[PDB]
This record gives sequence, C-alpha cells and structure tokens, in this order.
Amino acid sequence: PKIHYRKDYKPSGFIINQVTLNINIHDQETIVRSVLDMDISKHNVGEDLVFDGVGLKINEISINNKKLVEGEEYTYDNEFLTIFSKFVPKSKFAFSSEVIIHPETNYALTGLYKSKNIIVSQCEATGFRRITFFIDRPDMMAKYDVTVTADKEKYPVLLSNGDKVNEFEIPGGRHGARFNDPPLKPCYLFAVVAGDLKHLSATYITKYTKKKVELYVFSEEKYVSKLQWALECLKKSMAFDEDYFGLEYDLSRLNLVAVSDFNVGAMENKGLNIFNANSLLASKKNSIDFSYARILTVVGHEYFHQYTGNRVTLRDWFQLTLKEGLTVHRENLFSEEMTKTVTTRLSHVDLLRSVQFLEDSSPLSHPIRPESYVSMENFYTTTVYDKGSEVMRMYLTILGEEYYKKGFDIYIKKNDGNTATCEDFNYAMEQAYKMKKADNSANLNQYLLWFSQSGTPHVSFKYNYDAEKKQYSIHVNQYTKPDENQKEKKPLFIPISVGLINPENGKEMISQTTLELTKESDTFVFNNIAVKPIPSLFRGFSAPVYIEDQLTDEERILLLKYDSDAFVRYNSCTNIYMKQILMNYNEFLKAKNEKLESFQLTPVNAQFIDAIKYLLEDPHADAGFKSYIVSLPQDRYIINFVSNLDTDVLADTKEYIYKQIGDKLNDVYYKMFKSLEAKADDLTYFNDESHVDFDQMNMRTLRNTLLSLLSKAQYPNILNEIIEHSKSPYPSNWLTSLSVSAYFDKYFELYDKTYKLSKDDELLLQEWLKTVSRSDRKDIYEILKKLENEVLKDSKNPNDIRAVYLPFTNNLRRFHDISGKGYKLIAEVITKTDKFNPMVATQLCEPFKLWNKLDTKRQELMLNEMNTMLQEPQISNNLKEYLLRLTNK
Ligand SMILES: O=C(CNc1cc(F)cc(F)c1)N[C@@H](C(=O)NO)c1ccc(-c2cc(F)c(F)c(F)c2)cc1
Ligand SMILES: [Mg+2]
Ligand SMILES: [Mg+2]
Ligand SMILES: [Mg+2]
Ligand SMILES: [Mg+2]
Ligand SMILES: [Zn+2]
Repeated sequence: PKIHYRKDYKPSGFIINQVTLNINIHDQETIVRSVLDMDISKHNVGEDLVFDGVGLKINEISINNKKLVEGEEYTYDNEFLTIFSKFVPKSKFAFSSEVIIHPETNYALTGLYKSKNIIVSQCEATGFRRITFFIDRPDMMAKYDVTVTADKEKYPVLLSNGDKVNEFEIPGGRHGARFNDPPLKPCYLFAVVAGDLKHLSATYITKYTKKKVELYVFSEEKYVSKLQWALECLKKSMAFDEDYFGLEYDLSRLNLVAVSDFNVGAMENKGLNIFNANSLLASKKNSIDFSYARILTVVGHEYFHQYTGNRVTLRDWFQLTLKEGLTVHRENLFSEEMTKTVTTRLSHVDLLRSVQFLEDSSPLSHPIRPESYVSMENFYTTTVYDKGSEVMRMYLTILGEEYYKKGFDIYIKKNDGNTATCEDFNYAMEQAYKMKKADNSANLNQYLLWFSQSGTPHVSFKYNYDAEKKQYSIHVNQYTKPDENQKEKKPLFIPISVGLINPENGKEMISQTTLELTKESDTFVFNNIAVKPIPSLFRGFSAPVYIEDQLTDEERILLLKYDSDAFVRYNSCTNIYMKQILMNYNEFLKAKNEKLESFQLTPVNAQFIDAIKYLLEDPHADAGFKSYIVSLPQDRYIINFVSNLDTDVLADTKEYIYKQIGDKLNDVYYKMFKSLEAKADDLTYFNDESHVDFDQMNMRTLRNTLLSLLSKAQYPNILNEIIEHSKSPYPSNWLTSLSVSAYFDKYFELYDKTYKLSKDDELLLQEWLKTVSRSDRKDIYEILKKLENEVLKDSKNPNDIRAVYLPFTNNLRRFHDISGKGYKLIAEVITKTDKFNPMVATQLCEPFKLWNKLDTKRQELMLNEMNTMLQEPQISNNLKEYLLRLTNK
C-alpha cells in the first residue's frame, strides 16, 4: 500500500485548464465523455502522463483526436492510466476519453451513485477518479463545462455546478442540460444530481453588493414538506457570514439537495451542496428535536465552506484541518449566536473530551495535520475536525474578537482564489497578534506545534494566597504524554481564560484575563486581591486540554453555584462526579477482586447533592444546563481516567451514584417534570416550521432526562407519566416514552405503538431504530435480532445500519457482555458492511477504538474479533489499514 508523506508534496508536471464533460445516464450504465484541455507545467521533466481512474471501463482514449492504442502507448490497471511520455505532447494538448460506469450498483457511495431514485455524486476526497480520468488532487484547478443527459420521466431535474446555460430535448424520451462554471475549482468540488426532485426556493439579497442570490432546497417528492427549516438555516448562515465576517456569497444561485444514502453528513460542492437527508430534512411532526440543531449546524457548515474551502482552497490533503477545523469553528460561532443557549458550546466540549480525547490516547492518535496517510477516506477524523476547530478557536481567544476579525480578513483577502496551507493561516493570525501586542517582534511560531504535535496536553495547578500582602499566585504546569508521533513533547502556547471569584459574594475579582502559558510551567501573580479567591480556570474551555484544577469539592460547589462561566460551572460539576466515580469504582473493583463478603462505599457528597437541588429549584436557571448537572460524565470521558477499565464495575459505580442522588432528589425531579410540561410541550407553533425555540427544546431535554432518572428509579406510579408522555405530539417525547418504558412490562406495547407512528417516514423510522437500539433492555440481543429480521433486513443504507447498531454499542453492560457476544455481533456487521461500503464499515469499528483501555479479558475478546476481521480474504483497503493501526500491528 502506498504511503503518502506530507514532506513529499511536489507540483504536477501537468496542467488541466478546461474540463468538458458529457454524462449520459442510461438504465444499466452511465457513459462519461470527457475532454481535458491540458498543458505542460514548468515542473515537467518528461514523465509519463499518469491519470487517476478507478473502476473505469474504457471505450476509447485519445490525444488531439487521435485514438490511443492499449499496451503500446498506454496501460490501464483499474487504478492508474499511464500514457507513455513518448506519446505525450510537449505543448497545449487535448486528452479525451469515453468510459462506462455503473451508478446503480455503486453501493460504496463514492463517485457517481444511485440513492433510491436519485443519481448523485460524492467526490471528496478522491472520488472524481471514479467518474472519469483526472489528475485527482486539489491543486489541479480547472474550468468545468458539464452536460448531463437522462430519461426525462425518471430524471426531470438535472443539476451541476455553475450556471445552467442550455436545456434541450433528445430523441427517445431523453433530455439534457448544460452547466458552465468558469471560475477555477478543484475536482473534489464537482457535483452532479439527476432526479425527480421537488423544491422550495427563496431570494436572498446580499448585505453590501445587493446581489440577488437564488436559494433552492431539493428533496424527493415524498419529503418536500420537510424542507422549510433548511431554507431558513441557509438564510441565517448567509446573514451570519455577512455580519460577523463581512463576507457575501459570490454566485447567483445556491442549491441544497437531500439524498437518502450518504456516507457522512453533507458536502460543500460549489453551488450544489449535497446532504444526508437526516441533516437537511425535518418537520415538527416527524423529527426529534435534535434534527433542528443538526440541520442548522450542517447547513451552516457547508455554507461557511464557500470561503473556507471553496474560495480559499487546499494545496494537498494534509491541509484538511485548514478547511475543516476552520469551518467547524465558523459553524460553532454561528450556532452559538443562533441558539443563544450555553449548552451549544457545552455540547461541543462534551463531544471533544469524550470522543476526540479517546482517539488522541488510542493507537490511532495523530496531530490535526498528520505527516502521512494511506487511505484518504480514513483521514477524516474527529481530531482533524474537532480538535482542529478548538485550535482555530484558540486564535480568537488569544486575539479577542476585534483583532481575530482583522487577522481572519487578512487570511481571506490574501488567499482568496488560491490554495493555502496551515502556515498561511498562522501567518495571518500572527499579523493580528503583532498589532494587538503593539510589538512587531511578537510571533506565533510556537503556535504551529498545535498542528504537528499529537496527544492531549495535561494542565495542572497549584495556588498560594498571602492575606497580608493581598497577593495571589496561580502556578501552572503543562505536560503531554509521549506517543508514537513524538518521543519528546514540546510545551505548547496554551491560552488560559481565567476569572477569580470572591467566595463571600460570588463576584468577579479581576477583569477578563487570558493567561498565555508558553513554558512547561509558569507562575501568574495577582496583586491587590482582597480575599482568597476561588479560581475560575479555562473559561469557555479555552484550550483542548485535560484540566486538573486541584480544587476541593467545596470550592467546586461554590463555582458550580456562583461562577459566571457556564463551562467552568459544568466542569466543576464534572470534576466532582469524576472524583466520586474513581473512588467508588476502586471500592467496587476491590470487592470484586478480593471476593469481599461485605465492604463500604463512599457516599456522594451531601453538599454536592444540595447544590444540584439548589440549581434545579432556581426558576431563573437554564433548563439545558440543569440537564447537564443531573447527568454523569459520558462513559467515553470516564474511560480516559481509568486503566484496565472493567465495564461491569463501572456500570455498578454509575448505578450507585445515580441511586444515591435519586434517593435524595427524586421528589424534586418529579415536581419539575410536572411543572415544566406547560412550557416544554407548548404546541402554539407546532405547525410553523420556521419557528424554532432552542430554550423550549432544552426544557424538553430536561423533562426527558428527569423522566429517564425517575423511570430507572421505579418512582411510584411513574408509568402513568410514561404512558401519557407517549401521547405527546413531539417525537422527542414519544420516543423517550419508548426507551424509559424499558424498565416496565409496557415496553413492547410502546414498541409497537411508536413503530406504527414511525414506519411511514424514512428518517423517523431511523430515529425509532436508534431508540430501540439504545433501550436499556435485558433482552436487547433478541430485540436486535428482531430489528434485523423485521425492519433492517439487507438494507445497504448507511443510516439504517448505523441506526440499528451504533446506539447499542454504547450499552455499557450489554455490549461489553463478558461472553464477547456483542463484540462478535458488531464484527460480523462490520465484515458484512465492508463488502459494499468500506468507509461505513470503518465507522462501525468505533466501539473498538478503546479496546486496549479495558480490563484484560475484554481486551483479549476485542482483539480476537479485530484479528478475525483482519483475516477476511476480501477485506477492504480502508478496513485493513484502520484495524492494522488500531491493533498496533
Ligand atoms: O459530514 C460531515 C460530518 N463530519 C465528519 C467528521 C469526521 F471526523 C469524519 C467524517 F467522516 C465526517 N463532514 C463532511 C464535511 O466536512 N462537509 O463540509 C464530510 C466528511 C467526509 C467526506 C468524505 C470523505 C471521503 F474520503 C469520502 F470517500 C466520502 F464519501 C466523504 C465528505 C464530507
Ligand atoms: Mg467500474
Ligand atoms: Mg442582514
Ligand atoms: Mg430506505
Ligand atoms: Mg501503533
Ligand atoms: Zn466540512
């Protein structure tokens, strides 16, 4: 397998100036004719002309309208088309080809493929070569002139990039459309869509040039009523880029298209963004609440690529985080402003510190700009995206809004229309940094280590207060564990947003302050500090690090109650929980290991429980925040702090802690569940798809979290509430009634009720599948067998497969059954899926990522299944490369 190295980047010996495509869709095949107007670059040294071309059936290839002859003038091996240099012209020439491809049987969903009755392309990263021959790398920019033809009845709507410049009828019930896109673009942003699409549309007038932009959102006819929120989100995205960044859309039209079969969430093809239907379509009657934030973030994300990815492009794939991390950061700024809820930022931190921290301490650990890759499909990772976003956000923390905006505009103005690298962005931020510090000697050279150094830094603290001197000191240390990428880890530039809370009145003691830690350790001293403060550290989660605050639980409770920063309050709660979890875990472990007939458990801190009650009973406190404080930290967060983690002992630990708190607060929980109903389930705007209230959605989250806690606790007659909840019009509510009914004899009655509510909407049925998959059922293995036989069957839809299996893999007690039956089951699903969709098979490997963190018996069970998958003769390149790296082989 070819390893590509970042240091090996070299420009092509060739240039592709113009692409002229004819894509003729027929019943059993698609014919692709392509003329490439090419040239010889200054880097050419007489080499063979090598095109990428994967799975193409050649009808003919030509140079300057002279048919080429196979074996003597070119070789094709189903991966590379090699034209021997003797037959390669030395000046401007035309290469042309006609190939046959087969979208109908393209179940890997890369290149050109059929999703239900829609023909659709997915070309990022290296999928364009599955459509026609190309030098398939993002530094080959070309103009595109694309004609698509098809049966008019099956495919009345034809779309590609650029302006539709012709529409014409063809004998035999066919028709064509020609799309010309003069501005240069890389081939991974090419797209084509053909189908019986229905749409909503609007006109957006840009803020400064007053250009009219036509906005279209498309789906299959059955789901056209689910398009309205997406259109509203697109308008919102457009306005936010104008308002925050001063950036306007440059083209006359923007199309968004939903398809049912998609490997990921969505794709930013220029003027033609293509979406997983679950990330574009929603209605209040047929979607859970999560869909609304999902559509907002995904529509926003693809729109923000128009600058950060499409107008400023990548030189090579090693710069992926420069468009993905930066666009996630732009998307997070947008979402935070649109939702105006503190849980938006908390939810991104929660994902980073569980999923991405796990990845960064796994054998898969890599920096946000890796040094090498084998599979580009495996290159797309939470490290590149989400740690990338936190690295791009730290620039804003360091610079402040005004100078961040100045540096960002320097980046856009200097690189608009050109490729760029991570260094280019750092240079633009450095210029703003010089301006801010009024110091042209200031620099961000150290900041570049965030792109090259893998692993999560640990930041720890000690404090000193001299009452007589009124002098306060914060001593800070940073440390990154050595790994396979660096034997010696260098200190990073770590910005530490800090407040100092007066413990007597809860007030701020200093102005906003960002400590710039640039050494392995430093001491930050504050004078005129009138009383000993409680420090509020890493406000907003200001760096992607393990925070060791070294505070007592009494101090953390005070921050939880009285601090001004939502993250520090939530993190103080998290830290209290974590101390309790580790202590009880060790006590349960010892009792198991020593076969104790009796033992003691350390109870949950009573003042902590009192503080939870105090916040829950505060009517001015935020419902979303409340839902976070009654939930223990995620299992994948906990696992970063325990070696040889016994999942059974952890399940017993969580059970004890939840029972402790519930035994004190269940009556509070129940009272709030009842009092929240009126506002949480208000139907005033149920038939207004444009009216989305994130606060109300957070109140439903709180109710459904409380209902879960009360159901698990078998709170007296709570089943009455569950049954009434099942009649709510909101799917978040009636799907909640299914999963919380798992603890009752009514489960299968609600199983059937919610199935009939769900089965006639493709996306709702998938949410139903997830709810069943996630259900806390002792018979979950028989239930999964039932889903397989009755609902899932042989579906190759990734949404179907992921819905049935991934939630179950988070069932701590049952997926990790000591027999290994859960590992066996998911390995069978991975191997089966790998026959037709390697990239989704690799997604289904996610539960194995922590394999070497578990107890030794479960490590061996997991390792056995991965070795079994690795031994399959037909294993894909994706799956082999991933499991080889994951198993340290
Ligand atoms: O949708 C999402 C959710 N984020 C995400 C985060 C991860 F860490 C991993 C992941 F998979 C997704 N991201 C978008 C995005 O960034 N849109 O702008 C995206 C992601 C991957 C491809 C792609 C790459 C290939 F090599 C392919 F072969 C292929 F079919 C698709 C296309 C678009
Ligand atoms: Mg083929
Ligand atoms: Mg405006
Ligand atoms: Mg289907
Ligand atoms: Mg290794
Ligand atoms: Zn993206």
